[PDB]
Amino acid sequence: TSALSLSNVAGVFYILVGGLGLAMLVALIEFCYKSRAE
Amino acid sequence: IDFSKPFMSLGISIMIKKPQKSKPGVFSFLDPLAYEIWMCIVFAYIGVS
Ligand SMILES: CCCCCCCCCCCCCCCC(=O)O
Ligand SMILES: CCCCCCCCCCCCCCCC(=O)O
Ligand SMILES: CCCCCCCCCCCCCCCC(=O)O
Ligand SMILES: CCCCCCCCCCCCCCCC(=O)O
Ligand SMILES: *C(=O)CCCCCCCCCCCCCCC
Repeated sequence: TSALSLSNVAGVFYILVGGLGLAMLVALIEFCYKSRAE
Repeated sequence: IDFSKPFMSLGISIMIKKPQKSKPGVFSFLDPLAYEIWMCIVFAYIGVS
């Protein structure tokens, strides 16, 4: 038994960073919408 | 020749290098995960925050 490597949990890291990018996109879209409005 | 009764019974045995007690390291609670994972968790923590 060896210690778990980054290759074992690499996918969750990708999902996390993808979620962090999606949230930034979502947030800026609302900001872009509100800015146009007024 | 005529030997006497054996004064020391013996035979063929197995000799191996005596192992070590493998005293656990101080920071051995980190062993279940690799150094890269621990380092990446800190990076992920900073990024998420
Ligand atoms: C719930 C918010 C979104 C979470 C997931 C966002 C997508 C992030 C990227 C997913 C992994 C992309 C790489 C695929 C790897 C492969 O199959 O070769
Ligand atoms: C939605 C805004 C952009 C977010 C971009 C986040 C991308 C995360 C996933 C990148 C995967 C790149 C490495 C793939 C590894 C593999 O296929 O094995
Ligand atoms: C990975 C690529 C990152 C790109 C980052 C660029 C972000 C651009 C948005 C910043 C604010 C723009 C405000 C525009 C307002 C408007 O005219 O509606
Ligand atoms: C909340 C996210 C991270 C904070 C708590 C996680 C603890 C991280 C400590 C790991 C230290 C870096 C790796 C040590 C080196 C090694 O394991 O050999
Ligand atoms: C309004 O809609 C203007 C901004 C639109 C684009 C916003 C781009 C930034 C958000 C995505 C961040 C991606 C992070 C990962 C990069 C590899």
